[PDB]
Amino acid sequence: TPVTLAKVIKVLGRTGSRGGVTQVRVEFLEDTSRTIVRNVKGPVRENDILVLMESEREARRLR
Amino acid sequence: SLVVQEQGSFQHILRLLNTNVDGNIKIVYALTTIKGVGRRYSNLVCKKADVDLHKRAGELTQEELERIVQIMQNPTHYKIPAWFLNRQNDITDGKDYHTLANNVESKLRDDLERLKKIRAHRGIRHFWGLRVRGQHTKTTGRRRA
Amino acid sequence: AVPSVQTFGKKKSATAVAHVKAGKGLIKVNGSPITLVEPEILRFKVYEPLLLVGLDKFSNIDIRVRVTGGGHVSQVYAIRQAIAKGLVAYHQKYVDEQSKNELKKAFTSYDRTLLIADSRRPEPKKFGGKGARSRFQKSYR
Amino acid sequence: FTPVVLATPIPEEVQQAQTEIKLFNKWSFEEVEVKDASLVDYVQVRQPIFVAHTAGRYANKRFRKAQCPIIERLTNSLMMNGRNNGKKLKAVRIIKHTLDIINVLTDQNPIQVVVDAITNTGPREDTTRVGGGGAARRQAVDVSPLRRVNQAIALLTIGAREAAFRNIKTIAETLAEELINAAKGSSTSYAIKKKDELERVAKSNR
Amino acid sequence: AQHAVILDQEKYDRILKEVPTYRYVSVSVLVDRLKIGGSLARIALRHLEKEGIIKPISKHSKQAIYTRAT
Amino acid sequence: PGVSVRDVAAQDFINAYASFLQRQGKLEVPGYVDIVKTSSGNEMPPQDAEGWFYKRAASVARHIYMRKQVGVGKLNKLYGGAKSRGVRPYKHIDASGSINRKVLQALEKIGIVEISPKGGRRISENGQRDLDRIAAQTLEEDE
RNA sequence: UAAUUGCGAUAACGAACGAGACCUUAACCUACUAAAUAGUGGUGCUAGCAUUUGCUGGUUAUCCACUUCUUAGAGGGACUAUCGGUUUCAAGCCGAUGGAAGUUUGAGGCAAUAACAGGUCUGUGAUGCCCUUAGACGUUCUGGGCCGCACGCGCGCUACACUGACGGAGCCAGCGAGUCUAACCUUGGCCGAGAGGUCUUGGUAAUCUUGUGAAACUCCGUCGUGCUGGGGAUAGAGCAUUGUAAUUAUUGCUCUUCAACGAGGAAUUCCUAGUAAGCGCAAGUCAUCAGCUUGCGUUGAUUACGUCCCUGCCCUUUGUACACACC
Repeated sequence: TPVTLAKVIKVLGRTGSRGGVTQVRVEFLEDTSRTIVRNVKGPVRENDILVLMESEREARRLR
Repeated sequence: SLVVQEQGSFQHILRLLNTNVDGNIKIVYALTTIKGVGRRYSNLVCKKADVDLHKRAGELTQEELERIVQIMQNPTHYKIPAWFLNRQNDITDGKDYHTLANNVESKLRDDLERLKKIRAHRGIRHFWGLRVRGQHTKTTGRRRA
Repeated sequence: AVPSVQTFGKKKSATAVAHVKAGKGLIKVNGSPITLVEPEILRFKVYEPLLLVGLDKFSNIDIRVRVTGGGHVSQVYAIRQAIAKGLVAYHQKYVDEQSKNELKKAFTSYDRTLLIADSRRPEPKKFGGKGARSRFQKSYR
Repeated sequence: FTPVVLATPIPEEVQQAQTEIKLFNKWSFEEVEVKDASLVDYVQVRQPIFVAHTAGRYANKRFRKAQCPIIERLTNSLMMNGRNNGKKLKAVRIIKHTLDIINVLTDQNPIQVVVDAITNTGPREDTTRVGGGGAARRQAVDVSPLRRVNQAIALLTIGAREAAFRNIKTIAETLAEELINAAKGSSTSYAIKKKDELERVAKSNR
Repeated sequence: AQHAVILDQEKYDRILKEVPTYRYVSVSVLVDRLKIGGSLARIALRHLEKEGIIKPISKHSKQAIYTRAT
Repeated sequence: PGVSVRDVAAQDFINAYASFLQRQGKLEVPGYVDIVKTSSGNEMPPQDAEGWFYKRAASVARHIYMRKQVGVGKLNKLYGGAKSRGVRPYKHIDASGSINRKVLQALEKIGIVEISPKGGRRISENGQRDLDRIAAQTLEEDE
């Protein structure tokens, strides 16, 4: 079970056709100041711990 | 509250009045499976010929069961109110009748026959195989508590 | 002559009306000892005002409530509210303020509409539908 | 732990818990830590409650839904199907019964077990269907802690319900079974099965 | 017809034996092993309560609930 | 179908009495009782069978107790089942009022209740001192 | 910004309607005005089950005291109020504080200009032209029919079963409505399994019906997985009511047939809070009949709090061989 943490520092906005998915700037304690643009399904604010399966990803703007 | 025991005298799936009384269930309901007896009537019968109503149908003496049978066949002279019977008042002899067993269906057919013979409208509907009650004609019929 | 106060509690259309005075302890309702009440599950709701602050402060007083309107849960909510408000008001008049403040803060932190009433009230039904926002089904074909 | 006398009789069996620190009737909100990372916000436990009724308004602002007590949320989730819409009393009753059942099997705090089940059963990854306009697949995304909680509760309640439906086991029993199974990686539970399904199907997008 | 309704003889003895070995007991558990029907399950449960053996943390009908003697 | 038991010992409050009313040897059964549905919108008779009338006696004793003064029509309204016709869900509908009347007529005889001004019927001071005191003595015994 | 709402910019300048404002209603006034047609408390007469003084009535009479609840009248009250952020730092927006109320506080009513050859001559002694006018499509009496049908399509409301259905012990409401030149709403006592019948009584109504002690649901017992017991159709037989008249059964009850049905392809309807959903209740038609609607409460969820992809709407730019306007 490879698991990684992710604290949300900013939320760029709603994305996708239906708009039930949000672009989020996640950042974790395992080496701070290293960031990803991740897509989140549910409702998200500042200081929300997300459970990541993989670190190396780049969630790009849905079309 | 208290657990009984008993032995191999228990006889499930016994029969009475051309029909099989179902074992391993309460006696009232077991009776109810008979054509011509339903729930309320069965309960009444049980109350009259005093069976222990918690006890199942597969137990109990044959003399008792024949008392029940006697009651079922001969209700009005065993002090049963005479508003309770299914074919109440009747249209031949002019006395109350609880039609029972497979005879009820036969009796029903006889009624349905006499109607057609008479040539009442309802009889004609029956003959045609139509919704006989004069109700709004698009039916199935159901279902609340 | 004797010291006493009276307050109320609301929920939907349920209305509870309390009476408090200086006595021996007695706390009862409509047609109930406060242990029994109804509905056993909810029961503990009626204690909430008594327990959160502490039962020790219901030694010298005598509370008694009567209610009208609503349903069971609603009634319970009303009665508990009445018990609360009646207590705090009693403290306010016949005891010092600091105690009342302590009581409030104990309650208001927990607040299940404990002091203050529930401000939601039934929205009306409108035509072309069984309920308020609900509407009937349409065909096209 | 000092008792107290009063004119009306309040039983000492009941009065004990009332006098001492606050708790669900018998079972306590004390101890009962948040097990997993995340849900240190979106699971309650403190503030405590006597019974899980607490008829306020939660889905109103946006995330006060989170600060609603998790047991009450569970109760709410249990309360549905139309036939069983409203009847919160039934739900709370069955919650209590579930807790009892979870105390009987395995011992320990049943609230803690429930918490564990919640923490496990939320699918850490989840996907959704992109538009396209003809033929498109599931696109891989992350899921929120609140959303994780929501799905956890939903899935447990639904699986428990279906399991009960037309089986001699009551909701109290089936739900309890689901919980106890869901505490660890049992996998025979419905919730965890669904989670697995959601994860494998997610993992089939890279 | 799954049955297991009437007690017979040896099945009562078996119940007497195997009840205290369980952690949890209810009407569902005492029908789960194709044992006694609902009526008897209830009756027998009440009996086992009466005659030591199982300790109630119970409440009401429909959902009955007892535990082992400890 | 019925009213006012939510509070105290719903079943036990009116069970130790039920056998005690038989114990008294004063009760006065209709005769056609115990072969009856108890309501127009019901389906079965009670499962107590050798009893039930004694439950409904203390329940009517409780009814006269309840408040001020009570009548026949009110009792019909109360113990009335509500009637299930076809689709027509469960519209509130009167009871087997005759039974309640019979119960009243019994209770009046036993020295518990009497006919009041403003119509209706009211509890006596001598009345329930002995009747439901022994049944609720179980609550006094446990206490 | 819900909004041609504003802030601003500026060959425009001031203006009018619509929106908003306004009206009713929903909630907060332990302040004013009071109230036996609304309550509560104290004193003479009650303490009979959980009671020692639940709460109740004894108590239209026992007199007094009161207005928190209940009713209204008059006013106050919320203005995004205070704090923080955020923005040419402006209009505004997001969070926090208090607050009964902080989504224009919710809900409605009212709702512009120009249209459609939308519906209605079966609401109208509203009417044009046409038709008919005493074997009259006029008016009226007798008897049918509009209910002719296991449905070819459309809406509609109980619990497919153990968060169940029973047997009881179940169960607090709120809109209403109500007799006169008569027979409406029925309390009360008797009889009746029953529906009902009867003798009367109260009421032109915050007083009497009527705390419409409604239903779902709280508590124990009865089944417990089985087109069975769960609950009482389709067909028969009787007994009631309403009405000149019930027959192609008006309704209601009673017993016998026993059925909430095996979670409903493709498809498509409504839904974001006291809502959806559950559940009854009254009124509207009414002699009688509700499953119809119109309101009312009761229990009370999940899930967003977003987007323009589908279905459409508004504006601006543009393109147009269209203008009965992309059918």
